[PDB]
Amino acid sequence: SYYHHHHHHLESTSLYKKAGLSKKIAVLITDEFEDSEFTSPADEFRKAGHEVITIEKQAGKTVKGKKGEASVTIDKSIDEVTPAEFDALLLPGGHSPDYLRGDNRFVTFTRDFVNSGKPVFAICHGPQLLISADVIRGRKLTAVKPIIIDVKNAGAEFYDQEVVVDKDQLVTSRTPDDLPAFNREALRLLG
Amino acid sequence: AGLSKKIAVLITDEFEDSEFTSPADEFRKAGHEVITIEKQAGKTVKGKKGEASVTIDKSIDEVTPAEFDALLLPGGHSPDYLRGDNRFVTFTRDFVNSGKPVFAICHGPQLLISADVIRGRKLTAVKPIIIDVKNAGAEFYDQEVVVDKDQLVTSRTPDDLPAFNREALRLLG
Repeated sequence: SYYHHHHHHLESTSLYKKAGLSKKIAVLITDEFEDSEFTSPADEFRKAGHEVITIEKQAGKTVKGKKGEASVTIDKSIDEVTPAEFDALLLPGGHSPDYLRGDNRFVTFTRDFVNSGKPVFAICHGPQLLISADVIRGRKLTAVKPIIIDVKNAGAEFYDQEVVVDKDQLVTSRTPDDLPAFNREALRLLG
Repeated sequence: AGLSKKIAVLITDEFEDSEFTSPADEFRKAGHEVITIEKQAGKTVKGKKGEASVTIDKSIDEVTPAEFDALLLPGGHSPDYLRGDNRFVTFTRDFVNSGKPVFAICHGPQLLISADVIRGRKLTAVKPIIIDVKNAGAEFYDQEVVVDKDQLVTSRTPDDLPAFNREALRLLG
C-alpha cells in the first residue's frame, strides 16, 4: 500500500536525537528498489533508536520504489561518505542493485564495508552488490530465485531459507515475505 | 531475399524497447518471421520505456526450440523475470546446445548464464552483469559485438544495435 512521505531519521521527539549518538545504518539505494525492502527494515531500525542514512549519487534526490508505493529522500552522495562512519549496511532489492552495481563507487563501498567485518543486510536482489564486490566466495547466504545461479557462480554456498546469517555478519533473505526473519537477525546484530 | 527463418523471442514486460523493435524490424525487412514467447499467448507486454507494445504469439508450454531457426533475447528487466522460471531457462539451454544462432543483448545474456552454457565461450554484455558473465566461466570482451563460433551474437547496449543486427542478419543468411 501507498506509504505517505516515509521518513528514516529519528523523530524530533526522540531522546537520542540531541546527543547524536545513535548507531548508523548506511543504505545504498536508488530508483526501483523493492518498496518494503526499505520501509520495513528502516521502520524497525528507527523504532530501535538507530539512524538510517540513504546513500546514492545526489543528496536531496528523491528515489521511488518499484511499486511506486514509497519514495525516499537521499541523505548523502556516495562521494561524501565512508564505510568507516557507519555501523551497518542495508542493501534493499528490486532493480536498485542492478543500477548501482555498474558504478565502481558503490561496489568499492560494499567491498570495503564487508571487509571491515561490520554487519551487512542484503535481501532479494540486494546480494548482487555483494557479488560485484566479490566478497562472498565460501560464505553462506540466500537470495531471490533469478540470481541463485549468480550467487553460486560467485563461489557462495547457497541455502534456501527465509534468512541466512554468515559469521554473525552477513544477513541475507529471499523476498519481502522473509522480512520478519530478515529484520530479526539484522536487529540482533545491531544490539 | 534469402531463406526466411523463424526467430524465437523470449520476452516479457519491461524489456528494453529498442532491443526488441530494432532487431525485429531488421529481421522482418529481411523476410524473417519473428515469434514472441512468454507465459500466455495473446497477452500484451510493454517495454521498459513505455514506447513499444508486444503481443505474445506463443506460450512457452506450446513450443520447442526445434521449430525455430534462431533465438533473440532482448535486455531490460525481461531476462531477470524470465530467468526465474525453469521453462525459459531450459528453452535457452536447449536452444544453445542445438547449435542454432542466438542473439543476446544488454541483459539478455542473463538467460545464457542461467542456462549455464557459456563457460569457455566469448561474449560481451551490459556493464552491471560483467562479473556474473565472468563468474559463469565466459571469456568477456568489451566490444560493440561479439560472435562466438558463428552462433552466439552478443552486444552491450542499444547503441550497439547496428553491429548487433548486422551480425545477427549475417548468421541468418
